[PDB]
Amino acid sequence: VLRDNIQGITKPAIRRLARRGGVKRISGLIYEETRGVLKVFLENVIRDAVTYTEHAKRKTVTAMDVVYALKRQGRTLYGFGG
Amino acid sequence: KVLRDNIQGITKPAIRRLARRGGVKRISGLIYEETRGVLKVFLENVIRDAVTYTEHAKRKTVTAMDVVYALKRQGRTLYGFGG
Amino acid sequence: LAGNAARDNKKTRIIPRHLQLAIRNDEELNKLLGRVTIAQGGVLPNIQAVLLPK
Amino acid sequence: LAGNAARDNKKTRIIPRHLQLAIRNDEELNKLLGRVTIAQGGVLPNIQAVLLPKK
Amino acid sequence: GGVKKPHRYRPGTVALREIRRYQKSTELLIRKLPFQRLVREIAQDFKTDLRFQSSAVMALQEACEAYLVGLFEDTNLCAIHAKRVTIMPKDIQLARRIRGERA
Amino acid sequence: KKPHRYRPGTVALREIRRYQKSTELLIRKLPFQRLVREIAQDFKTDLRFQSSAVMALQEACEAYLVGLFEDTNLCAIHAKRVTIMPKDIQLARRIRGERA
Amino acid sequence: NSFVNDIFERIAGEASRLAHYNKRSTITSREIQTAVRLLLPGELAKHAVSEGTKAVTKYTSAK
Amino acid sequence: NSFVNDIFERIAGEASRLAHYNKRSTITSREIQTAVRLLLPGELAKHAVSEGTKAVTKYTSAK
DNA sequence: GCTTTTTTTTTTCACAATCCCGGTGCCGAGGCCGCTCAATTGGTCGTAGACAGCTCTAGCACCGCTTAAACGCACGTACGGATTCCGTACGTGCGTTTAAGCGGTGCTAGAGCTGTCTACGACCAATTGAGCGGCCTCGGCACCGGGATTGTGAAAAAAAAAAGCTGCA
DNA sequence: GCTTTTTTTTTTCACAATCCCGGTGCCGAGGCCGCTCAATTGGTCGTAGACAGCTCTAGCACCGCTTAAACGCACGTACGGAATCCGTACGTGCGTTTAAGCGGTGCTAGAGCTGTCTACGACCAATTGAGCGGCCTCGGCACCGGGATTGTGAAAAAAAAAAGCTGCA
Ligand SMILES: [Ca+2]
Ligand SMILES: [Ca+2]
Ligand SMILES: [Ca+2]
Ligand SMILES: [Ca+2]
Ligand SMILES: [Ca+2]
Ligand SMILES: [Ca+2]
Ligand SMILES: [Ca+2]
Ligand SMILES: [Ca+2]
Ligand SMILES: [Ca+2]
Ligand SMILES: [Ca+2]
Ligand SMILES: [Ca+2]
Ligand SMILES: [Ca+2]
Ligand SMILES: [Ca+2]
Ligand SMILES: [Ca+2]
Ligand SMILES: [Ca+2]
Ligand SMILES: [Ca+2]
Ligand SMILES: [Ca+2]
Ligand SMILES: [Ca+2]
Ligand SMILES: [Cl-]
Ligand SMILES: [Cl-]
Ligand SMILES: [K+]
Ligand SMILES: [K+]
Ligand SMILES: [K+]
Repeated sequence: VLRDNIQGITKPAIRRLARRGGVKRISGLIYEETRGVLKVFLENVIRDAVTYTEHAKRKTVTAMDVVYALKRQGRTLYGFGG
Repeated sequence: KVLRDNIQGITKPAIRRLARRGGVKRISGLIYEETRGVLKVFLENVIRDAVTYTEHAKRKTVTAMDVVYALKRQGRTLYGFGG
Repeated sequence: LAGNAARDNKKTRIIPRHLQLAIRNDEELNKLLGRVTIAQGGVLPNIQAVLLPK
Repeated sequence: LAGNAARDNKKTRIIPRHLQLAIRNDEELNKLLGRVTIAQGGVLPNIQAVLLPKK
Repeated sequence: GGVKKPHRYRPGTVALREIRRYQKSTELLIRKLPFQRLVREIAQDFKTDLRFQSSAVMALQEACEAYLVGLFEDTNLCAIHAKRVTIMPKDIQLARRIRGERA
Repeated sequence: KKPHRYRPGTVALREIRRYQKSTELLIRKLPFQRLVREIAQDFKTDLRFQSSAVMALQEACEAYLVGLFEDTNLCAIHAKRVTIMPKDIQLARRIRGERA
Repeated sequence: NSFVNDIFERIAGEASRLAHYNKRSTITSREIQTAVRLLLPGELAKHAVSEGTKAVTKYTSAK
Repeated sequence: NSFVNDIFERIAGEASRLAHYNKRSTITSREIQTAVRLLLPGELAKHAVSEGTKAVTKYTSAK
């Protein structure tokens, strides 16, 4: 079961996120659409993170690899060694 | 030394032309005045930074490069006037 | 501002949420950090009018 | 890609429009210059389907 | 009606023609002098007795028209998204809000 | 004859208020972690992750989606709906310059 | 800590560019000040300029 | 000319960071390459890396 | 107008969510202590840039003519938006199932630090050719006028799908 | 099937707009020239970082309990969206008015370059105290239970606007 861990992003988790963004009523077609978007997000961020890892010659991805990736993507993050 | 609300020189037809290039087919009357406000804010922001670059360089003349540096700052990079 | 948000929650110590409340409720700090994510901050309580019961 | 856009428009010399058509019609160049304005470039011919005459 | 003989085009036909015209061309669509006065006028609010390179005014106009032409594209989508063909101030306002230009 | 039932939308609003009030992560940690490692596979094999790299990624993702939902919501309301649909998300991401 | 580093990098980066654009080898208190006007919103910039000006003045008097 | 200067600044700047993040005083061809991978889209990066590698190889052999 | 019904209205009751008491226990904020370093001090030396002084680029103002564009109104169609209405996609709540989260243990990859040594890059002085500005030319390309072609819109003429009618199986 | 109609076709004609050509003329792309300054050559000197070698961090695997969260299913309400319908806001086209655009001239602020000179910042060695890691402590804060209270909405019961109907004249 699950070569697609993307399904482990449950309908409920997606509803919760949507709640915190003030969404009240949610089309059935959203949960699969959201997974589509979340993947592209992580694809782009992890790609750059892993490039920072390879360049440092490491086999371990660090919080700083992610922080540097997110900043490059215009999604600056505070609290993980900025 | 004239001011005299030159924003009205941004005519209805000129705004209609810009909307046409943007693919817009039908335009509410309220747009024209709403656009003029938007255009003003845009220029205030770009020109405020251009002029900052001018004052820092100790000049009395705004250069293309002041604008090009101003636009780049405002995440609106412009090609074909230097830099 | 964060220390004020902390006292309003009857808390001695600032946590990321007090920093988030401080920043998002200040028009200018919000602009300065308009493209920054504060880890463990959540969002300002806000519900669109059309969604409310009346 | 600009040279080709000039050739299509029966022109010898590349102008800003040829660069714009070149860049905006290429998925990848378009992404690389997604936040760049090309002076005297204009926009790609694009009329949303809903706006055309129905029949 | 009938042989009025202007051959009055239906509302939206000339509009479409103007769209094809202006999407074909790259020439600036605001009149140069009016725009140049407006630039000088707004610049007075920041500093007095300022001079402008002619290329500095042309760079501001290229920048402006590109920004408005692009905001109109996004505005048009917001109008269509609400099953309208007519752009309205709330369209522009939604575009600018989503763009993060406005709170 | 039947004790209490809430009308559609009432619990929704109840959840909105609860989650807008909290800051804890709203995706379960392990499922998220596997997805991260699964996606990493495609770029380089036998990769290790600091726990704070995975926690950084989840914070950034959750923040991104909450924010996208805010924009999606407004698009729904703009078309005079209360129900967010894919085209709402699509329009938000189009105007945000994330998507062609 | 992130916040300080973030704004440090922004001001220092703009300052770097100010100097570069004007063919200067030195970042002075004047490049920092311009950087700040450009980077901070209205009120914040005024107070920030005010505090920076006050700190330099105090320092130069106390050298 | 604007295009060349743009991508010069982007690549160089990313390289500046890569060397800084890894406590390196020196920008090498490895920093440029990693910058290119981060900055250019899929197919463009591949060609670019290919043409960059070729040119270094051909330079080093030509001394 | 009558009876009959749906729609909206209020009233009355149920149920979370919060706030005020009571308390406990865990773990990380906080602060102290050696003591690693980087900040400070006082010195030299070199050059960045402040300033004055001069050149001359290009930015500003002005005028008057032509004509393209802006303006304002007349007119009507197609658009926006309100209202109505129907089907079911979603939200709610329940019982059942699943695996996350926790706290612990056991193993070791690989992060990360030190010490050594030399390949490589900064710096310099001398050399010189690539790329600069300045200048001249001549062919692309902007603009024009004329004719060919393409698309639009209105009415009329045909083709089709729809409506009320009517008998026989 | 039959007429007998509306709805959708198609066809035919006038007309405006756009497209495509060759002709013409202007000016900037293009290339040549001569001088210059930045790239190259060959030289020294120092240290950045490649590498080996060792430490021990923290990342991974695994295990076994306890739920909280996920799952799926029934059930129905309120929402999305189709259809209808009406008023006028907006697009089109025309005549009238305006001022941009053009090409040209005249005047000089000030952009930008040069030469001079010294205040200021880089660099360095000696000194030493701020701030680092490590370590221990003790109170904040997460969590808990027991009530009272007030938000947040859901029925239920009546009131009202709406919709049926009908027999009259
Ligand atoms: Ca403030
Ligand atoms: Ca207590
Ligand atoms: Ca605990
Ligand atoms: Ca304490
Ligand atoms: Ca000691
Ligand atoms: Ca020591
Ligand atoms: Ca000193
Ligand atoms: Ca003329
Ligand atoms: Ca190793
Ligand atoms: Ca070392
Ligand atoms: Ca030559
Ligand atoms: Ca040349
Ligand atoms: Ca030629
Ligand atoms: Ca050498
Ligand atoms: Ca001067
Ligand atoms: Ca101390
Ligand atoms: Ca400490
Ligand atoms: Ca409780
Ligand atoms: Cl509006
Ligand atoms: Cl959709
Ligand atoms: K000048
Ligand atoms: K480790
Ligand atoms: K000086």
